Amino acid sequence: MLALGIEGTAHTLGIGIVSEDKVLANVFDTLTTEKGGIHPKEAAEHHARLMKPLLRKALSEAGVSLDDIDVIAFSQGPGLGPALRVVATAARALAVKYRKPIVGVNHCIAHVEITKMFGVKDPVGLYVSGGNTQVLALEGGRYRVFGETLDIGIGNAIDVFARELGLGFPGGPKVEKLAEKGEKYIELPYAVKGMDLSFSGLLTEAIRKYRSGKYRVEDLAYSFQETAFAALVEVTERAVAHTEKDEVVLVGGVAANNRLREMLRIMTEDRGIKFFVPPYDLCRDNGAMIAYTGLRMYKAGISFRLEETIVKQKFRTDEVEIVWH
Ligand SMILES: Nc1ncnc2c1ncn2[C@@H]1O[C@H](COP(=O)(O)OP(=O)(O)NP(=O)(O)O)[C@@H](O)[C@H]1O
Ligand SMILES: [Mg+2]
Repeated sequence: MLALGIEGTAHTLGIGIVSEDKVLANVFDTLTTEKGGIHPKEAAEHHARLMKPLLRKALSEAGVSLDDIDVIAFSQGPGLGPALRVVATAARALAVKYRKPIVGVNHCIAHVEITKMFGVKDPVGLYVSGGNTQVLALEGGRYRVFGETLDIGIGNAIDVFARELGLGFPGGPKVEKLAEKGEKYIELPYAVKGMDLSFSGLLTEAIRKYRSGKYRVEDLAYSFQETAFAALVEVTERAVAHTEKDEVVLVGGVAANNRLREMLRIMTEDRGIKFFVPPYDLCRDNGAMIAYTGLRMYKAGISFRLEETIVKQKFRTDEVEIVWH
């Protein structure tokens, strides 16, 4: 079977075409934000403009027509209202025109679910991006969020720090490079708050220390990563300990980070459990993960009525019953 998926919760418009076993197409266009920040209205304009060209490119690279597609899937939420609405409108339009069933997909769930195409069965997921940071795992028939950010996503925290230092968007790779050159740990506030993550205190302290001129920038970048990532690993490990699951996945745009990967490898190896990171075009915001999750939902008998396709800006991860597992 084939599914077409449209992702557009934030600045990236992604269209994917997948089967149960493989990705046939995975195409991208991201709104250029040279000075970072969140731009919901510009993202919406971008998605609407790029919808037709990207759909054409996805169909060409997959080598199929829209008549070959079994189900249309879209990122229903959570995310930016104007951007979500463009995506949902486009998906509904395709569904009506080609008389296809439609499914709304939770963006956070999709990030974890895509790993199951690669043989992952039942993982603790660490989902880390610009605006999102969640540790999630299947419990009681739903994805339970064990810990999440109370303020800003780790990606955004790094992006703000980068901007302060004169490193333009995206900040992540640039801060990662600086961190590799660090040779001294500088004490910074720990980012675990109860079960959850909190990065605002860490970020503001790092900026204050930067403005003091007392430290090497590379040492601050190194310390920022060591502190923030150690927190991520702790929350992930706690979830593993409780759930007794034997695999961890790292997903989201921040999954590109080699240091974070290394820290998770160490933790999983010490526990004697598996660790997996999908190819990066399936880690960052993409349409293929939407297509795959949507297909699994459809095969489980899920098919949305029109009023069920209304966007959910604050879509909670635990709302969806995972009946396809
Ligand atoms: N090597 C890296 N280390 C740390 N952060 C990174 C790295 N590469 C990318 N990032 C961050 O990942 C984020 C981009 O992720 P991407 O999924 O492309 O968009 P997004 O809007 O953050 N996704 P979402 O929040 O899930 O809608 C940015 O904050 C980047 O700085
Ligand atoms: Mg992402």
